[PDB]
Amino acid sequence: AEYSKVPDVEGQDKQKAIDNVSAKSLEPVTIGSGTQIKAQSIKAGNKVLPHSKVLLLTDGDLTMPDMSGWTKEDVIAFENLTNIKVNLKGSGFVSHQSISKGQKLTEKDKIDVEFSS
Amino acid sequence: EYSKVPDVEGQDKQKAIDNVSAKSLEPVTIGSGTQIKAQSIKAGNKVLPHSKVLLLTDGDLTMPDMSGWTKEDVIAFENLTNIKVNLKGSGFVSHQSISKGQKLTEKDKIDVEFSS
Repeated sequence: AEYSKVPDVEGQDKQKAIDNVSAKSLEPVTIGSGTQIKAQSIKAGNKVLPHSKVLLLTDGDLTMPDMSGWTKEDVIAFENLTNIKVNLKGSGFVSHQSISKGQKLTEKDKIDVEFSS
Repeated sequence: EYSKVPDVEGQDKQKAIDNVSAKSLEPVTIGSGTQIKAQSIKAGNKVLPHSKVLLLTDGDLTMPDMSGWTKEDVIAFENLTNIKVNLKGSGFVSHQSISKGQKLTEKDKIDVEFSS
């Protein structure tokens, strides 16, 4: 397998989903303070580059991840997964986010991220 | 109702266009060549019907018409061409700093702005 095939982890408890994504040589990133996975950012069965991120939305409250070092593709994945609009400033890797990691998000929220080399 | 992206890398440009359209997807070609060099989505992946598959041709890189594109489409263009795009706003593309058809080189930079 040159590409990693993304596993189906929707409906799994949070830690099981983390373990299952990591076992496919992918990087799981969880979003929210819940205990089960509600949605994943890449469709199960699709193939992606190894060690790329798979965003996992938990049930319960949506909370802000640490986007440090993310790519534009990672951030837009967050936008599409959560329906929270993000402004991307510049190019490169995320060097700043307007909402600190851990904060509960209300969908009335908006996010500004800055990229740098 | 997902569609499976076909493998059109290396195909004749028109054949690739026809093959992507036959999967209910929107092919968008980038460049003025006659053979496909790269596609923006991995062949075999399931995507929403009528979503765009960007197709880089050989020959010269040239600017597509991005009007109405989503941010995801524009980021796909940046990754496919290695031309940095600055994305201003959210929604659908309403302006691009380089007119459609113009030859591009990787020392070009593109500003794109969005609206609802």
